[PDB]
Amino acid sequence: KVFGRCELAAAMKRHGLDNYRGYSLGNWVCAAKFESNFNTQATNRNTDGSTDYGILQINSRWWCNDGRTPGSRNLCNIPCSALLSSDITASVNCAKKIVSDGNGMNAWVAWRNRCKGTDVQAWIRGCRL
Ligand SMILES: [Cl-]
Ligand SMILES: [Cl-]
Ligand code: NA
Ligand code: NA
Repeated sequence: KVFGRCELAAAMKRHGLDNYRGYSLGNWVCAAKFESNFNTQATNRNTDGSTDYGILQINSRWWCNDGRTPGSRNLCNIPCSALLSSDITASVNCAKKIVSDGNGMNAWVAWRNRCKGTDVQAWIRGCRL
């Protein structure tokens, strides 16, 4: 599913991401835009052989099991395919674990390079939330 901007913002609010660990909703919407273009099906392979999955591009080395990333961990205890669903619950629950692991949203490269230090509230402007 390709979400609209305000549709995704509302879904992320419903799932508890607004101000989760101090990150306002616009940060999460901005990260999703640049990680996946709001597409739950997005996948991208990395040089080390791991793969990123879903709307927030969660990496199989650490967070999910895709059956082809040797020695990796499954810290969210889920198959990576679960992160491609039109229902964002599994992606959100896993992201909550990631953002709590000490490095905050700096774990998402696109957030650090394209959202951090910008007016992220613009990503939710105009939306009924
Ligand atoms: Cl959803
Ligand atoms: Cl933080
Ligand atoms: Na915001
Ligand atoms: Na893994």
